[PDB]
Amino acid sequence: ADRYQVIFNRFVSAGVQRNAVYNIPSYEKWKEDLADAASSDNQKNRYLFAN
Amino acid sequence: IALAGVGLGIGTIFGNLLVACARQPNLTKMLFNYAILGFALTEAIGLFALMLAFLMLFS
Amino acid sequence: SSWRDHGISYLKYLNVCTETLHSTVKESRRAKYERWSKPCYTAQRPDGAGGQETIDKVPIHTKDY
Amino acid sequence: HDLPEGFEFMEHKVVNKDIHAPHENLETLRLTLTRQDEFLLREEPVKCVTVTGTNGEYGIYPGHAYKIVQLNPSPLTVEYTDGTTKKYFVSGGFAHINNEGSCDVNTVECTLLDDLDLAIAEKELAAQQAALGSAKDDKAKSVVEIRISVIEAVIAALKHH
Repeated sequence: ADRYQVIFNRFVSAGVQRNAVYNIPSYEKWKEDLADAASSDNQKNRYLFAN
Repeated sequence: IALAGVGLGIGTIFGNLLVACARQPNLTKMLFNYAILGFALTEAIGLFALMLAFLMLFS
Repeated sequence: SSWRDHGISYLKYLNVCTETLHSTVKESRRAKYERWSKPCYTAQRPDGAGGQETIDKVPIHTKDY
Repeated sequence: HDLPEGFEFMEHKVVNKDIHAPHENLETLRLTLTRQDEFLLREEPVKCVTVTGTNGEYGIYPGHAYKIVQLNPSPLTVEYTDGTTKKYFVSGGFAHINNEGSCDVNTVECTLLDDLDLAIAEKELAAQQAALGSAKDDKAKSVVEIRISVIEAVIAALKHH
């Protein structure tokens, strides 16, 4: 599967319930992005985490 | 024979340099400068041994 | 350790550990923690007649892992 | 029709320190001990935290280098700057250590070592060992051995103190 998505309801307050999304890329695409965040300046915030 | 411990020492520096550049790709500039610094310091010892060899070879 | 060779996934490994850890908790406190490690889930597809056909693709109980 | 991502509603993000920056001398580690999407401790300044990963035991103090540790069923210790020790027991999970001075220990289950009973733990070990003898197949034996490892760790953890 290219991705697994979860579509749920976020309870902001007693009267506010929005719709929220968790997209989870499968291993192959995730490790490829994790490899680019490590080597490249792109995705700075993820550079340390990826390495 | 002193150069054996010099050339090997240089290889040790560069061997670690590659690993450091792999696990910190966005810090390659500082590591390279330090690697050169270590090479020059070891080369100083190599020249000291070389000078002794020349003194005992040409005199 | 040896469970990886048998195909057991990491997630199933954690569920077994959590159940065992909840087992060791005092009887007074077991009620609180044990509510977090009691399987209550199933996978069902609506049958042709309008019934529930249970999918057996993933185990539910740690015994059957 | 674009939908928000579920992380937009979370206002406590992770701060990473740029590698090309000056160092700071930190005397406090901000710990976040979490169980099943519930924090037992939140950004708590502590002196040190001791965690058992697969390789071995790590003693994390402020300024520890960036590292990810795969925990194993074991005790976890937190020592405050005051001089107070708090001991939990975890069944698994991960520990993320950041060079900025933070440690987010996310566990599937984290229970204070006081809650656990040694008498219950001991007799469970005897029963599971008997179960291992009657284990039908290789898979069943592996599962039973997982339980024994946790139980023995619990028994050994409590016998230590």
